[PDB]
Amino acid sequence: KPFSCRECSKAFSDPAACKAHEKTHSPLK
Ligand SMILES: [Zn+2]
Repeated sequence: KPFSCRECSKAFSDPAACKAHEKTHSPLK
């Protein structure tokens, strides 16, 4: 996993999965 959510320790292997996960820790709306 080159992409790991530091906040909630949820790592991903998809750069976009982590990107969508980024947008859920930082709400777009
Ligand atoms: Zn997270």
